[PDB]
Amino acid sequence: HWGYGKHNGPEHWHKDFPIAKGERQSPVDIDTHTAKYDPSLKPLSVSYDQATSLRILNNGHSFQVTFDDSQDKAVLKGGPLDGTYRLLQFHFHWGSLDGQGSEHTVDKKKYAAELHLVHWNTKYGDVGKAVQQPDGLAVLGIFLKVGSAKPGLQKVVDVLDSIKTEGKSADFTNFDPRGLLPESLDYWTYPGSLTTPPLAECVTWIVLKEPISVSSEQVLKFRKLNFNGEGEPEELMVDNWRPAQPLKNRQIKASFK
Ligand SMILES: [N]S(=O)(=O)[C][C][C][C+2]123B4[B@@]15[B@]16B7[B@]89B1[C+]651B5[B@]8([B@@]512)B7493
Ligand SMILES: [Zn+2]
Repeated sequence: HWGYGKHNGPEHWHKDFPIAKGERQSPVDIDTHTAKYDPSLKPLSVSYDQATSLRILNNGHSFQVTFDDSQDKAVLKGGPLDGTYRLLQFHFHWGSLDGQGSEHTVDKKKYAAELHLVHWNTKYGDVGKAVQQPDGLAVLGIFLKVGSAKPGLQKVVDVLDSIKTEGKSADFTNFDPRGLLPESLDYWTYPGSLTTPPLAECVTWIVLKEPISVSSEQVLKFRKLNFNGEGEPEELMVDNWRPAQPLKNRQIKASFK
């Protein structure tokens, strides 16, 4: 089964998922000087006031916080998008040390981690149908740098000891994802893919320019998670990021000058 190690990591994924070598794979390097400002792009609309978090889960590749997506309670609209996208979950990618961990890069710079808020287009009715469509998903990507603590992340950090190993989950109600967002919604956007198997080419990427700051103590708690199940040899959940993929025939657009 796939992972992030030497014998099952990103360089192997194309054998089970041949679209890994496709025309619109993610992540990519964002070359800031080449991205074109597009004055036709709209401000992004993030409407998270009625969000309902359900559970926190260690899936053996990241941890995720899952939301109720049975109604339009936490939705993304506007920006580059047509129609309405429901929040399903958020998760992170991070490194073994602070100089790597992000999936997207900015002028080849790697951040310590990257937050992904995963949304699906309501016009396809469920996420399984949405992944089969070129405009099925919108993923909001936010970079994390290490410095001051992010207060709105601490509730997440404090329960990670209860989901150490693959399989494990816990109740995680009343969590407000607005506390994870930077000041500015200035963004880059391009057509791409899921960054994990099945690597489906179904995502409109929206990558915020402004990182959030988290503390060293917060990120160290991410690095105590395990890729393994309880009882199996202990392998730290670190370096769970796919490297930048070829841009090929795509344009990255900027919402800002
Ligand atoms: N890094 S990423 O591109 O946000 C992929 C996150 C993982 C996903 B599998 B879990 B499963 B498959 B689609 B579906 C859900 B939707 B993403 B969430 B992909
Ligand atoms: Zn992701």
